[PDB]
Amino acid sequence: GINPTLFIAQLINFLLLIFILRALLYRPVMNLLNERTRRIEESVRDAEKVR
Amino acid sequence: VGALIISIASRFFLYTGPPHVEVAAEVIFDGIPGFPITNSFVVAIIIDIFVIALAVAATRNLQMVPRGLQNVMEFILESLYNLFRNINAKYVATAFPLVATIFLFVLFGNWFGLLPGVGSIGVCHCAAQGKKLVPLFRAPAADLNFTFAIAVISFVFIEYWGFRALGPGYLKKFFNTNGIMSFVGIIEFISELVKPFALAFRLFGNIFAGEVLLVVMAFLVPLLLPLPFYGFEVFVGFIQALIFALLTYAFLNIAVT
Amino acid sequence: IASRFFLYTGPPHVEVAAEVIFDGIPGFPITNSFVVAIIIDIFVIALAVAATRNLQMVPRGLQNVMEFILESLYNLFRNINAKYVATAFPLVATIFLFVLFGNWFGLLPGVGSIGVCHPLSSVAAAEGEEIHDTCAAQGKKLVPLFRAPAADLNFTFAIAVISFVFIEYWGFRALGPGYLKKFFNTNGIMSFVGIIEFISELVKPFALAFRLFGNIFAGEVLLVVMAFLVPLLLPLPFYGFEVFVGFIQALIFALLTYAFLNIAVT
Amino acid sequence: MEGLNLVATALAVGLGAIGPGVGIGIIVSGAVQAIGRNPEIENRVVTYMFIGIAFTEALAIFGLVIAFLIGF
Amino acid sequence: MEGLNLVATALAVGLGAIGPGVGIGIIVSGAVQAIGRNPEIENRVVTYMFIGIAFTEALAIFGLVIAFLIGFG
Amino acid sequence: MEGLNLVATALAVGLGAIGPGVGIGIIVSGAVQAIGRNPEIENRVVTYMFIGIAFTEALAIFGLVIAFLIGFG
Amino acid sequence: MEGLNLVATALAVGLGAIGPGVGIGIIVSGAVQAIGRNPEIENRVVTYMFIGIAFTEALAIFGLVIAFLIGFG
Amino acid sequence: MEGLNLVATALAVGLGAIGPGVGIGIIVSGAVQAIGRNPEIENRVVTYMFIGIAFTEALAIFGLVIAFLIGFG
Amino acid sequence: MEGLNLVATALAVGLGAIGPGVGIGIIVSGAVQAIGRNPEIENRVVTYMFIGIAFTEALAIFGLVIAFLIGFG
Amino acid sequence: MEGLNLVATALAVGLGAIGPGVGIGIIVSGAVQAIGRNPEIENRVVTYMFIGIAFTEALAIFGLVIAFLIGFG
Amino acid sequence: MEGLNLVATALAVGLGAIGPGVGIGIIVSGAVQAIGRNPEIENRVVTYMFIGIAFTEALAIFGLVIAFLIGFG
Amino acid sequence: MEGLNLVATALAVGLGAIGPGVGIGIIVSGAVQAIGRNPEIENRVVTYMFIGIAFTEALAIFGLVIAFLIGFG
Amino acid sequence: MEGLNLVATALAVGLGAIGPGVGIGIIVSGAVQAIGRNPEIENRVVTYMFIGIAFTEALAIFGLVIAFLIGF
Repeated sequence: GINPTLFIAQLINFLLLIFILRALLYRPVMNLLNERTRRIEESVRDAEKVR
Repeated sequence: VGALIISIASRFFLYTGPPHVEVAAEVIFDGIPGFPITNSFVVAIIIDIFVIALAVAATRNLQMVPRGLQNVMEFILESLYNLFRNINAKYVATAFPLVATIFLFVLFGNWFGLLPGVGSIGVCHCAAQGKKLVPLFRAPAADLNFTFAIAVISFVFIEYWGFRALGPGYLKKFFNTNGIMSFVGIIEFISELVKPFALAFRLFGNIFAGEVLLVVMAFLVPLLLPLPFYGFEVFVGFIQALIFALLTYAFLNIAVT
Repeated sequence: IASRFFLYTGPPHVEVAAEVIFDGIPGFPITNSFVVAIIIDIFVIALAVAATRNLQMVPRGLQNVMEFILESLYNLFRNINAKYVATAFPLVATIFLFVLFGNWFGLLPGVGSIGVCHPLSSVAAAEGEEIHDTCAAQGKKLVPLFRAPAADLNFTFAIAVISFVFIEYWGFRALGPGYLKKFFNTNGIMSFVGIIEFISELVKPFALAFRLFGNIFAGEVLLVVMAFLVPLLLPLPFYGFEVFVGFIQALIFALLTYAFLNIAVT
Repeated sequence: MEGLNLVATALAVGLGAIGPGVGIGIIVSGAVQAIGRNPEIENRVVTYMFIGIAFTEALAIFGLVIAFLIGF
Repeated sequence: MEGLNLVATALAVGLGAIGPGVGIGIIVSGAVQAIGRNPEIENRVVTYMFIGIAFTEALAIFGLVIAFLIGFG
Repeated sequence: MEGLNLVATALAVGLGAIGPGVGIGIIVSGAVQAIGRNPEIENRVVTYMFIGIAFTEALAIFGLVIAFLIGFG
Repeated sequence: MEGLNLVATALAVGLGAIGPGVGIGIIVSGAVQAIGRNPEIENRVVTYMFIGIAFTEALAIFGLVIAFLIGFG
Repeated sequence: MEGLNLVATALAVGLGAIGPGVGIGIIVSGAVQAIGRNPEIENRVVTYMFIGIAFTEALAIFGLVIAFLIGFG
Repeated sequence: MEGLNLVATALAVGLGAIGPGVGIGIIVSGAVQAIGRNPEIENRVVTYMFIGIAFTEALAIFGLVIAFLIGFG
Repeated sequence: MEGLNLVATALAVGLGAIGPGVGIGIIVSGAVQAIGRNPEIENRVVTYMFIGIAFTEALAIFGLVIAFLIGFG
Repeated sequence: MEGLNLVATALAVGLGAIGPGVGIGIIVSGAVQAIGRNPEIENRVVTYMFIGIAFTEALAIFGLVIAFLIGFG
Repeated sequence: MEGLNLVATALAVGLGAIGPGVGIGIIVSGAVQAIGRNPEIENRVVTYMFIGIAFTEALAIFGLVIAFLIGFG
Repeated sequence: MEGLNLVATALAVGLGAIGPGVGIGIIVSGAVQAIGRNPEIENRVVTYMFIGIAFTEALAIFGLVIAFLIGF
């Protein structure tokens, strides 16, 4: 394929997919991982607080 | 199983014919007065549907303890996040969604190419009839436009992020040194210029070589002969996806530094 | 510096030819290399006589340089084998001195310039000039009276044959009938190794003579081609490399002769 | 002169197999040797090993792609 | 020339089996030298070796595929 | 007689890929061994190795672009 | 011009043997070095050695069989 | 012959990528190994590496100049 | 032409000398170095050495017998 | 039939860049390895490094002179 | 044509020089290093070295013999 | 055809640059490494390096002289 | 066609330069390294060193020999 119109169409398709996927599960999974590591750090801090 | 396999002579009973699959460009799927629908655009949309379906199935619950499909979805994301944390420190969050998408999409594209009916199922445009057969579900990475698009978005991403991180320094590099970066600098510039060509050509050639390998090994003996090559191909699809992701992230990391 | 490389005075071409026979008016005709070898031998004899005529403690001058060269050669020879450090010194030292003199004679002015014969003229817009020579008349080729003695196959072949004969005589002096026991001993696979070693020993003098003659001829041809390329200032590094290589090869020939003698002995 | 394009394709694919093949061999051998000496640094090593293998395969695929352009 | 086809097929195979063979040998020698010391990494490096071996085979098989593309049109 | 430009393009690409492939292979092997030996000197190492892979690749690309001038133009 | 097929067979066996042979040599050298370093892992090394040899032999096997397909119909 | 001019540039640039590419590769491998072994000798290592790279790239420059002369006439 | 058979057999024998020759060289160098390091296991690796030698010789023999099929036709 | 000399010119440069530069690289590797362990010996070894580089460059200059001779008659 | 036999013999001898020459070079370098590391086992390794040479040169000898056959009949 | 003499000269010179260039590079790298690791032994090591360089350069000059004889004979 | 004897001689001498040249390079590097490690055995190894070169030289000479057999 050489035509620039089809090339730009496929490029825009890829941009739409990356934008919808980054707002569908990437942000929830990143927030879940951040919450998990925050939970680990507060568990350590709370064990220190228990002592 | 025994090694006295007698079914290896199945080419007499089942002859697949010459390797007619030799097209290096796209073929139109359905006649539409607008822009043509390629054999790769339809499978790209199919992969979009599959990825969206698995994403919404694995994140409909957002369970604290991942199990089943959620753990499968989370494991690869954790592995990629740790990999990019190993490569770079503070630029993981800035580039993670783009690299993750450009990895998963090409992974499923290369994995779809090994699915049955890619080189067999097609639409007339059939040798018995007057219309020449064209294959259906041609892998998106085999198409040159998709590879050029991902290469050029990678180039735009790396250039924009390097410029943003380095101010005016990244725009003209360090050509004013005149002692060392006077002949190395132009070499680095032309390497950056030809980097998208290399990135697109690697995937395009790898997938094209894989599919023509499948066709030729079906041509030679279509029974128990192309099995190790099919295993190698399903391995190398994931390998090439990981290669593309790791190389674009490493190029970003070396450009910002 | 970068604007004085004028090409208005350069050779029309590169004269690459084999050994040229001289006129030879009397009997036993000689060649152009024979006269150069005779002159080099006369100069070496004169230098040796000057060194020997004034010999005492605390040497100084040409005698000091000759003594330093002799001491370095003796140390190099004793580093290999001390059994024949003094016995094999003569032929190797003479060959090294003659080779060094012949190599140094090739860089002297007049090599390929004087023809015994038994800017406007230069072509414009060309990398090489087209200036005719003095002996271009009468269909001559401007036969070089002065040439490198090592640039002829006869002298190199004679030196290699003499070195091989000396090595063989020194081996046959005190080694018993060990050549038969070492070559084709008919003891398992050692016979093939002995045959290969005998073939290599037979081909070694030819290899040495060919190497010396080819090195001299290629150095002369490279110097001529460099002169034809640019008239001046271009071939200075090439000339320095050739000057170093002449002495390197002169020492290497003696070292190889001593090593061959030691290997024949052991 | 028929069949010259076939010879061109063969030469290109053969040279692209010869060069990057030895490059891949050298890269993998060096990386596994470093891992065997220092297993702790393996995670930092494997990424650069893949980068090198990617560059070698990029050259080989350049050869193969030019061969494909020649054949058609 | 009429005979340039088969030679090309040969030039597709013979030139395609030089570099992959050396790469396979170097890969196996490196894996063996890395298994002589710390054989508890015996899995991992061999896995990487498998990765490497596949790549080498890939290049080789490319030539073979091209050979068939020259062998039978 | 008439297919010489295709042969020229193929030879240019193949000979531009055969050398730099081994060059980048030995570059990566040396850089990996240096990384495993001394991880504290990694940063400069990485830059230098990239400078190395900046050079040889460009040479290969030069051959490629020469072939790009040979196949077309 | 009818003898080009013989040259094709010769090239296909020759260049197809120069690759795997050097690789086999490197494999055997590495295996023997590992046995010198660690004889207790020796058997395991030997196992992998054959695997490597087989892969090279596989290429050599290819370098034979298609050669017959060049020699014969 | 109508051709035999594109092939000249092709071969010239290809072999000028063969030689200097592997030379620069070995230069970079040795330099990075020495850097890993010795950190504080980096200045002389870099200077000698650049000198060797320039001396090796002189041949590639000569090849590119010869190819440009052949292509332009 | 009428001399392509001689070229074929000559190239086949030459490449059969190229490949197994380097294989034998590497095998012998590695085996000798390991034996000098540790002579106690020497005999064992010698067997493997010979095994490797045989395999390399086999490849040469293959080329040779192909040249034999070119020698007589 | 007519432009072959031009191709010859390429060879007279092309292969002429293969041997020296790679060797030059090898030299540099050894040289830089000699400074990775022994800093103060640089004055002794850089001279020999330059001698080897000059010898390889002399081979390259022989190639370039042959290219000039066959490029102008 | 006319010089096909001469080209065949020359190529065969050249290939039997490039292969076995490097093979025996590797053999001698490895044997010399092993002897320097262990002079007590020297005899044994020397014999092995000779055996390796007695193989490698043999291959070259075969090539020369083949060339002589092409030279004679 | 017509200009085979110039092609032969270029090929001989290029191969004589290919081989002995790598030989000289290996010799100089080994000598410099040994001097760096043993600064009290170069008094004969340099001479041995020079005689090995003389052997390799003699082979290169053999190639150059044969090429000159082809071009002027 | 022109004389193929010139091409034959050129190829033979060039390959005889390629092969034994690298062989001599490897031999000299190994001998120099061994001498630098254990000088007390140097004579023995240097003897063996020359032997190796001889064989390589013979191979190169062999090519030159057949080159002359093609020259005249």
